[PDB]
This record gives sequence, structure tokens and C-alpha cells, in this order.
Amino acid sequence: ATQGVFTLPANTQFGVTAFANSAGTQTVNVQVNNETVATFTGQSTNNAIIGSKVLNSGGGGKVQILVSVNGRSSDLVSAQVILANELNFALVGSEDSTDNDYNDAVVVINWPLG
Amino acid sequence: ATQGVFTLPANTQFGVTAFANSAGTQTVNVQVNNETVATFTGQSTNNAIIGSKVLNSGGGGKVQILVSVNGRSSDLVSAQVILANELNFALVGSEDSTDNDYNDAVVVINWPLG
Amino acid sequence: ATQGVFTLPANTQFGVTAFANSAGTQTVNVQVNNETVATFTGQSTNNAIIGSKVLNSGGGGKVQILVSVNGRSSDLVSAQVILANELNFALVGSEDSTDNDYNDAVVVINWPLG
Amino acid sequence: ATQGVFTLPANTQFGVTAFANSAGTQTVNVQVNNETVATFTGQSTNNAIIGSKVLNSGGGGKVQILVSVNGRSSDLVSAQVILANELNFALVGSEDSTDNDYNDAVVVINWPLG
Ligand SMILES: C[C@@H]1O[C@H](CNS(=O)(=O)c2ccc(/N=N/c3ccccc3)cc2)[C@@H](O)[C@H](O)[C@@H]1O
Ligand SMILES: C[C@@H]1O[C@H](CNS(=O)(=O)c2ccc(/N=N/c3ccccc3)cc2)[C@@H](O)[C@H](O)[C@@H]1O
Ligand SMILES: C[C@@H]1O[C@H](CNS(=O)(=O)c2ccc(/N=N/c3ccccc3)cc2)[C@@H](O)[C@H](O)[C@@H]1O
Ligand SMILES: C[C@@H]1O[C@H](CNS(=O)(=O)c2ccc(/N=N\c3ccccc3)cc2)[C@@H](O)[C@H](O)[C@@H]1O
Ligand SMILES: [Ca+2]
Ligand SMILES: [Ca+2]
Ligand SMILES: [Ca+2]
Ligand SMILES: [Ca+2]
Ligand SMILES: [Ca+2]
Ligand SMILES: [Ca+2]
Ligand SMILES: [Ca+2]
Ligand SMILES: [Ca+2]
Ligand SMILES: [Ca+2]
Ligand SMILES: [Ca+2]
Repeated sequence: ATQGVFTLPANTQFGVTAFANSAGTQTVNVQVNNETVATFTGQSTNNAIIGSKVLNSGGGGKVQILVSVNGRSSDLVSAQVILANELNFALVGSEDSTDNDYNDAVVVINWPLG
Repeated sequence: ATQGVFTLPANTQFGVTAFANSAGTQTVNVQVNNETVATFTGQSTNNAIIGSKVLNSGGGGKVQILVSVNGRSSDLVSAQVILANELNFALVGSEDSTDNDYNDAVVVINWPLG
Repeated sequence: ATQGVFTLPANTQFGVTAFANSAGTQTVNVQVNNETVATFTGQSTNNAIIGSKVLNSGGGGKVQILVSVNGRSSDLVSAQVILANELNFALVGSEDSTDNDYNDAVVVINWPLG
Repeated sequence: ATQGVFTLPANTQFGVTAFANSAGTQTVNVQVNNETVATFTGQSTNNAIIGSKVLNSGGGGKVQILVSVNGRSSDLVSAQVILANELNFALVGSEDSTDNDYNDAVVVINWPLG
């Protein structure tokens, strides 16, 4: 039911990177424990990286991605993958229109860092 | 060591189910916190279920799958996928020969239950 | 996003297995190229396998999982993951009520076989 | 190699993005149908992007990632995940030493683009 919400280990540094593939200017909001900590804005139809930041998951470890285009919330898809019981990817696609490529904004969260 | 080991939430019920797709008789050992708690043995080239059990992850939450054929450890491949930040799959494939279909024994761990 | 729909290679044997974790009796329908080829019905709150079958993907490769409880459609979550570029899992979780554990029927599709 | 090799749909544009999390300088080589078409070199312990390109998977679709540190091949872990039967991620972790964080170079391949 929930898409684009992930429970990270507490107080963990993570990377968050957003790609754009749409005619529409993407706005990507990163909320940690229900507070906006990063906003990425930009327009590309060729997978430009419109932001890449290192954030901290805080006490609650809650990380939510929200995507909007010209004030309209995009439909999200997401999952988390763990490799070798250690390397974590939290993955978000988003759809701003009708073609259902779900790539309009793509967000990759990765941890651990360092 | 780097594949077929999964850290589950402590004290959690989970399912483990093994399928066989090989000429060779598969043995799957399930260790929970470094103790063997279930063993599945069988032969099938048509995806037969050679065992399914509900176990508890215990204090440490450590679950390790070992696969061997005729006393020879198989090469493993594994990942964990989480859907909707809630539904967990720990997946193992194994290879007992040279064709690298990694389906000789296939193990699926799922939680939560109930 | 459509969920529970997977494009397989054409004319390929796969396995499909369903587990139940609900007070409600689950009915899982498997559609291959828009025709029902398997129906699994059962009831368990302890991960019982309510069905397992070997099918062929046919000419179009389209496999769709539908889940219902007492004739009412469950909400689905899904993803596909590929290990070692060869071993394929298509995963489905489903929700029949309000608790959002999405394990009420759990469906696992695996290929290749043999 | 059984890791870091992916069969993309033929003739498809994809993104490839590498991040570094190691004291050692990472060299990521991207081979498309067995030709090297990108080389990313850099050093970061804080998830800096050391490269990002848009490439075409060509007639055979084969994409391989190789990672080395001062001429020494790293151990790889990898998987592909598909959301909504449409949005694809091929994911690579690599380990250059003994701690098994598998984040020393992290490579994300995404498609479709546009
Ligand atoms: C089906 C295939 O089985 C493979 C493993 N086979 S194996 O264990 O080495 C093995 C075992 C017995 C064999 N022949 N036994 C005979 C033949 C004649 C008479 C008496 C005995 C040959 C091979 C998998 O790795 C593949 O993916 C694939 O599923
Ligand atoms: C043991 C528990 O069983 C639950 C299912 N219980 S159930 O009896 O079948 C059921 C209950 C309510 C349903 N819909 N109610 C409506 C529909 C419209 C309006 C108002 C209410 C459908 C089915 C699982 O969902 C849990 O996760 C858990 O496993
Ligand atoms: C900041 C840290 O940098 C590390 C790499 N540092 S390094 O200088 O390149 C390096 C590379 C290889 C080394 N030895 N490899 C062996 C030794 C014996 C047996 C097998 C392999 C030792 C040091 C990352 O691996 C960590 O995760 C972390 O990010
Ligand atoms: C490239 C494509 O961009 C799509 C989003 N497009 S959009 O931002 O809504 C948009 C649509 C129409 C626009 N303007 N004027 C028109 C257009 C036709 C007739 C008259 C006026 C301007 C912007 C993605 O959803 C796809 O996947 C894909 O990447
Ligand atoms: Ca949104
Ligand atoms: Ca949509
Ligand atoms: Ca779109
Ligand atoms: Ca698009
Ligand atoms: Ca084999
Ligand atoms: Ca086999
Ligand atoms: Ca439920
Ligand atoms: Ca349930
Ligand atoms: Ca390392
Ligand atoms: Ca590292």
C-alpha cells in the first residue's frame, strides 16, 4: 500500500540520487522522520542527475520520497533490495503522465556509506 | 559466508520452502543462529517441493541456507527483496554443476506470517 | 502501476506456488496470455502452500496473478528479481483487509526449471 | 563471471552511474557486447559519483561491469530488479578488501530512459 517509504537502520548515513526522464520539471522531496531535508528540482529527458546528497536516517530511520510535477503528485513504485546481507538499495520510480514508463523521476537510495 | 545468509528481525516466524531442478539429489540445510533446525532432501527435474517449514528466527535472527549435492557444497546466489516496506523475501539459487542455471535447489524464505 | 503482471520469455516452463496467511480463504488465479490456467484455493494463518504447479508461458509470455477472497479482489504488490543473470523470481503479495501486511496470499513464480 | 553481467533488451538506452565508498581509487569499466565503452575512475569515502553516462545496449544487449583497485579485480555482487513489469535496475556492489561492506564501488544501471 505504502510506496516510496523505507525503514532504514537508525542514525545511518545514506546516499540519495535522483534522475530525470520527462518533459516535465520534476520536484523530488526527501523526508526523514516526516521532515523535508532535501529537495531536488530539474528537467531532463536524458537521465540527468538532478541531485545527489548524503543524509542521516536519524532516530526513527524513516525515509520517504515524494515526487511532484507542476504541483501534481506522481504515482510511485518502489522496492528495497539487499545484496550479501549488507548492501542496501531503496528504489523509487515515478509516473507523471499516461505512458507508464515510471522513469519520470527515478530515485536510488543506497547504504551503508564509507 | 557472503551468500545465503540473512539477518531477520529477532524472534520472528518465517517460512522456508525448497524446490529441486537437477538430476542430483539436493540437500538443503537451514541454520538458525548457527544451528541446523531443518534439512530438506529430494530429487526433481520439475520444480518439486522437497520441503516447506515454518521456523522462528530466534534471538540473533540469523538464517543461513546451505545446499549440497552428494556431500559437495553447491555455489549459491542470493538476495533479499522487500515490497511495500513490509513484505520480505530472502531468495537463494544454487548450482551443483557447470551449466549455471543456479536452479538446482531454489530456496524461498518469506515473512512476516499470519 | 499494474501489479502482478510479468513478461516471461515465450514458451518457457515456470513454477507458480501460493502461500496463505489470513483468516480468509484465498483464491489465486493464474492467467497466461489472458486465459486462466490455474486456480489455487486454500486457507491458512501459518504459511501453508495452497497450490504449486508447472505451467508454460505460451506464445506471448504474459503471466498475471489475481487474488480474491470471497469473490472480492485483493490489492497486490509485486516485483521481479533476477540472480546471476539467469535465475528469475516474480513475487506477489496481496492484502484482503485493513492491516496492510500484504501476506494474505503470497505468490512466487520461478524460472527456469529443469 | 556470474556477477555484474546483465542481459538488457537489445538496442536500449540505459544509464550507468558509479559511486565510491573506499580509501582506494576505484576503476569501473563498462563493457557493452564485450567492448569497453566507458571507464570511470575516482576516489571517495562519502558516496561521490565517479561517473555517469548514457549508453546503448546494442544488438546483443550484453552489459558487463568490471571493478578494480590499483589493478586488482574487486569481488562483485549483483542483481536485477524490475518494478511494474517496466522499470529496470541492474545493481552492482564490489569489495576491494576484507570488511565485506560491498560498497567500495556501487554501480546502478537504469532503463528505460526518456
Ligand atoms: C538435469 C541437470 O542436472 C544437473 C546436475 N547433474 S549431476 O548431478 O551432475 C549428474 C548426476 C547423474 C548423471 N547421470 N547419471 C546417470 C546416467 C546414466 C545412468 C546412471 C546415472 C549426470 C549428471 C544440473 O546442474 C543441471 O542444471 C540440470 O538440471
Ligand atoms: C488473521 C488475519 O486475517 C485477515 C483477514 N481476515 S478476514 O476475516 O478474512 C477479512 C476481514 C475483513 C475483510 N474486509 N472487510 C471489509 C470490507 C468492506 C468494508 C468493511 C470491511 C476481508 C477479509 C488478514 O487480512 C490479516 O492480515 C490477518 O492474517
Ligand atoms: C575506508 C575503507 O577503505 C577500504 C579499502 N582501503 S584500501 O586502502 O583500498 C585497501 C585495499 C585492499 C586491502 N587488502 N585487501 C586484502 C588483504 C588481505 C586479504 C584479502 C584482501 C587493504 C586496503 C574499503 O574496503 C573499506 O570498506 C573502507 O571503505
Ligand atoms: C517525454 C515524455 O514526457 C512525459 C511527461 N510530459 S509532460 O511534462 O506532462 C508535457 C506534456 C505536454 C506538454 N506541452 N504541450 C503540449 C503537448 C502536446 C500537445 C499540445 C501541447 C508539455 C509537457 C513523460 O511522462 C513521458 O514518459 C516522457 O518522458
Ligand atoms: Ca509522489
Ligand atoms: Ca500512472
Ligand atoms: Ca512517464
Ligand atoms: Ca519518461
Ligand atoms: Ca545447474
Ligand atoms: Ca538445473
Ligand atoms: Ca492482511
Ligand atoms: Ca495476513
Ligand atoms: Ca570494503
Ligand atoms: Ca567501503
